[PDB]
Amino acid sequence: QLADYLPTACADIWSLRGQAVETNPLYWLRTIDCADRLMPVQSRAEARALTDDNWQNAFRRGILLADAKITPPERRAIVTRLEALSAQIPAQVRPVYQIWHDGQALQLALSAERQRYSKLQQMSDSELDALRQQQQALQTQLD
Amino acid sequence: QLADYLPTACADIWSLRGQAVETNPLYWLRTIDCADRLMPVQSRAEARALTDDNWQNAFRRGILLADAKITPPERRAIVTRLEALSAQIPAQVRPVYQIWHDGQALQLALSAERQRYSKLQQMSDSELDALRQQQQALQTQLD
Repeated sequence: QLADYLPTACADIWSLRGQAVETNPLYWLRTIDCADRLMPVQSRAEARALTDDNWQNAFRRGILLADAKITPPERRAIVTRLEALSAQIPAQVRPVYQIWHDGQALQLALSAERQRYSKLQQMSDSELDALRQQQQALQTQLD
Repeated sequence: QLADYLPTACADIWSLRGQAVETNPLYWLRTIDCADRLMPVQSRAEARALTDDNWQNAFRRGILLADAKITPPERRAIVTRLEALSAQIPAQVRPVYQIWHDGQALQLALSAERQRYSKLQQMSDSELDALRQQQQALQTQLD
C-alpha cells in the first residue's frame, strides 16, 4: 500500500521533496500529468527552479521540458543524462520512468526521421536538377 | 492511500479482475511493466483470450499487443477503440492511460513518417527515370 499523491494540486506538486515522495510512483505519475497541463513558458519557468545534480531533479526537469518546445539536441541531452543516472532510480519508480523514457526516445526517433526526409528531399531535387540541366543542353543542341 | 499491486507476480497479473483492481493505477502500471517483459508470442498468447468489449479488457489487450509486432492498421484500431472508451476510465487511472496512449500515438506517427519516406523514395526514382528516358530519346535523335 502506497501513498496517493495524485490528488495533490498541480500548483504545489513541484515543491514537494524528500525520500517519501521521490520513491512513490504515484507522485511521479502526478508530475507528468501536471506537466502535460502547462504551457512552454510555464514549463521552462518551473524548470528554472530546478537543477540536474541528481536523478530526482533531472527527472523533474526532463518531465517539464519534454513538451516545452525543445530542440532534438536538447531532448537527447536530457535523455542521455537520465539514462546515466537511471540505475539510482528506485525499483518502484522505474516503471514510470521507463514509460516516460520510451516516449522521449520515440520523439527522438521521430525527429531523426524528419531530418532523413528533408535530406532525401534535397538529395532528390539536386539529382533532378542535374538531369534537367543535361536535358536543357541536349534540347538546345537539337534546336 | 492506494493499494500496491507492483509486487504482484507477472504470472498472475493477467487474471486479476474486479473494480478494486481495475481502478488502481498501480495495477495498470504493473500490467505495463509485465507486458514489457514478454516476447511477442507470449504477449499474443495472453491477449488472444481477451476482447475489446469494455475499457478494462481493451486496455489490457492493447497493453499486451503494443510490442507484439502488430501492424500500424492494427495498432490504429486498438488506439481508436480505446479513445472512444476513454470517457469511462476513472480519473485516478487516466494518467496511466494517457502516457500509454501518447506512446502508441507516437508509434503511429513514426509508422506514417516511414511510409511517407518510402513514398518519396519511389516518387523520386519515378521522376528521375522519366528524365533519364527523355534524355536518352533526345540523345538518339541528336545523333
